[PDB]
Amino acid sequence: MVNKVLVANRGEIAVRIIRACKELGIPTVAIYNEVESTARHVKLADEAYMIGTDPLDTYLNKQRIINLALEVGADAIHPGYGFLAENAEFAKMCEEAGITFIGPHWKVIELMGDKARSKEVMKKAGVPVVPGSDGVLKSLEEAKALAREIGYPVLLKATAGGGGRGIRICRNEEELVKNYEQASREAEKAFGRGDLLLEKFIENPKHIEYQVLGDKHGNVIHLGERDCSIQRRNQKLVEIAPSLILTPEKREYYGNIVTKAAKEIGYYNAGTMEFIADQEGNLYFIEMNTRIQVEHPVSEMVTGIDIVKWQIKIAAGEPLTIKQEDVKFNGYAIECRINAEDPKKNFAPSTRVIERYYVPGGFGIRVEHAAARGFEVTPYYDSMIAKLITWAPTWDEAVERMRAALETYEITGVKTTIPLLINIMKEKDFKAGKFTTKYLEEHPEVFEYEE
Amino acid sequence: MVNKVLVANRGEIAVRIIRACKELGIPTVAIYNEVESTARHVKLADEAYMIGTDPLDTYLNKQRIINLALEVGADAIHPGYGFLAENAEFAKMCEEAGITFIGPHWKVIELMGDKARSKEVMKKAGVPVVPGSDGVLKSLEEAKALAREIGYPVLLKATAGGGGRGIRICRNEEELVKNYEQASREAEKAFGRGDLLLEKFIENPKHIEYQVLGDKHGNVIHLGERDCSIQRRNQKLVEIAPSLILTPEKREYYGNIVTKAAKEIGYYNAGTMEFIADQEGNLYFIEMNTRIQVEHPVSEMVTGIDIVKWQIKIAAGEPLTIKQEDVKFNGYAIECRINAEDPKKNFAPSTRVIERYYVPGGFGIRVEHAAARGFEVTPYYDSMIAKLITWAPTWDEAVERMRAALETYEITGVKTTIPLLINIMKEKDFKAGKFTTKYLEEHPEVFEYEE
Repeated sequence: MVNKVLVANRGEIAVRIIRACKELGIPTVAIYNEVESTARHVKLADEAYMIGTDPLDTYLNKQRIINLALEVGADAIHPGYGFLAENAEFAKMCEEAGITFIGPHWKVIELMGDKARSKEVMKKAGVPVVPGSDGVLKSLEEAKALAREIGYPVLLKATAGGGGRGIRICRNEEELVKNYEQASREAEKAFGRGDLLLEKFIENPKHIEYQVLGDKHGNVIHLGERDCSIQRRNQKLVEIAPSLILTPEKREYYGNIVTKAAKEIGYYNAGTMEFIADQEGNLYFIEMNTRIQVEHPVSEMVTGIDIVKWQIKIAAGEPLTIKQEDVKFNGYAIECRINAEDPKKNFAPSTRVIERYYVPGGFGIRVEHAAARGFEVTPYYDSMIAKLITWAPTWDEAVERMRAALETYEITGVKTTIPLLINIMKEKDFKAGKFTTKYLEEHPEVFEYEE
Repeated sequence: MVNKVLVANRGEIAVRIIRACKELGIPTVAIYNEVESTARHVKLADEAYMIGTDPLDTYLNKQRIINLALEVGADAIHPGYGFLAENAEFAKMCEEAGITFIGPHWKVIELMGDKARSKEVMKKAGVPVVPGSDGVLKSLEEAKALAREIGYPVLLKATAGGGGRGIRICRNEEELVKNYEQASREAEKAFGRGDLLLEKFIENPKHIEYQVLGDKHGNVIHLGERDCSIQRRNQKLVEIAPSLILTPEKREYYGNIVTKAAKEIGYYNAGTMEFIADQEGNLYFIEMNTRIQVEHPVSEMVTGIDIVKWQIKIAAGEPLTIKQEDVKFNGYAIECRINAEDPKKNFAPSTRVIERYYVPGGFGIRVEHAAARGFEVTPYYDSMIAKLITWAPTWDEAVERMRAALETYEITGVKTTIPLLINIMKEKDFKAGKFTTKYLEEHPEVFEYEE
């Protein structure tokens, strides 16, 4: 039941959610801290309340938020991403209070919140995971036999005792033997067990993730994958959809594995299953975000499906009227994160105020933001200013569209990632579609720019 | 031959053209008057020159512009719309100077510039026009016979002598007889001929227009129609694509008539054939704009074809690699003109400066603009601030998307058409898809708003 939606978030995502609601004709309620009394979502909402005793408490106080919703007759809550989005407890409290939490079941959020345990659940559901030892290694002979079937290179690491805890890469059996002896040697001197584990080494991995969407009636579909390999400090900077490594047959092969596993755990509403891909295009499950994804727009661009609006319809009890066969993938979409940070000083945040601000627009261009002149980047929340997304029929056209949009995006008063992004779009390998999670490290040249 | 493009325009269209060029990797050259030294296109162009002795002379001085292009090695000129866009002379001068005019042949621009004569050319090409008398009426008997075959109501009007020149509506033969006698009576008293003409009366007409696009190799296709009935002072305010009155079969029927006629006159590059439609959906040709259309974006949204980029590729001599059968129409797109004007005081322009300015964005939202804080509306050019376009699978969803976007579009410092637009989106008939060129006159209620 959804008649009034309280957005338990802020920034660009709060705006995204509010727009979906306005389109559905659903009144909205915004919350905020005094430090953002002039924020965009506050102005766009039908109702808006300043709550909290500190910037973070505003969005993390479970009971106050539930009480407010109840106070103003808001029978549904959209957590967006981050904050209380994947808080199984909050989701449970909402249910008990009669409020519709716009997301998966709290039990599912709980299950998936346990990364090691969820990996076991997914594995048993038929989802591929990185192969390795079934617990501690029994001996060197077992390690040598295990390595042969999973294939080199492999990783050896001690998980107990006072011996060295650094991971050891073994590229052939000789290295394995030497690393195993050195490791057990260090454990003995510390009078204990090393509890050595072995795992397949997925080198120069790509971050490939699948978008999941299901209604509360058993229909669960996937909206293809996204390649979010280009990060820094594990912080995403550029994302694309679909990926360039999966063929249509493999896209569906992993896609069906994804939806089969999702159905098995009773998952509904929006979700993302994150994998790591090797040079050959093989995927291995890592974890699942049980919430809307920051980079969801690229998938929307190539499938033409409004994910956030569907989140609300599904939470309302509506049936997902899209069959897997109806999910098509047209062209490519790229998303660049426009953050107030200095990539040269290792992305330190520019907590200042935006002066000049011009947003690019045109054919194939989409902008997700809450900024304008006066926009301020406080030290309390993320440094995101906007999310620029471009769509085109082919990879190279999408790259050129993005660069052209970035080159016309004026922002002053703060340093941003725009110069960096522009260089990436011009970089030889990225243009050729060649990149892994270590792309930036491998291209220090993209950080060289007038400034 | 196109290696460097000089944009002989300004405002939002100059930005649109520059973006297309940047995407193609073509350097650009901008021109401007001192009064707009901080305009957007000036900043976005690779080269920019302040020229002219007055605001209009900047864009209308044919020889100075040709000379500059030659001076900086610009072998192509894009006129955008308005100004020198449909100046057959300028187009001719460009050719003679060895510059590629991005538009149809100058002879074609000349031909079509003669509205009465072009209507005769199109008629002979098989294009339907409003039926009427073949010159002056010979007698009352001929008028009565002519009216029966073209169908009532009809229009009678004197075109010579010192008699009354007002048009006379005749809804049946009796009215025709009485109007004919009164008209000839007035002519006799003035000692001369009335040169009475009769024409079919297309009452409560819709403005339906077809988008044309052809290469210099004989392939000419149409990109469907647009309904631009919602105007004021004949000034467009809201445009949609495709229209709601034509069925797919009629869409193609008129479409093929359009492309057949276009090919017959040797038309290439972008063009628009404007018609008026009656209550039954029958079209009658009025005139043709031999240039890019202001409202071209809605057609781009529903066909997925980049018209401006194609203008450049075609001018370069490239073949239009799109067959008519490949032209599909998906969903609906609406475009609202955000102008600095007061609709309550009969759209008087607000020649001031924009203070707060927030551009909406999201799924299905496109913005064409050159504005930002500081943007100024001088009294020399149009009052357009931006063009907001929304796309959705169905008519009602597109309407709601537009209203939601408009409600989130903040602009202060000047009065705009936003409040007016919002009311139209909420209006019962517009929502139902019922509207003609006299929509505003028939709905004074949309002008009632807080202010």
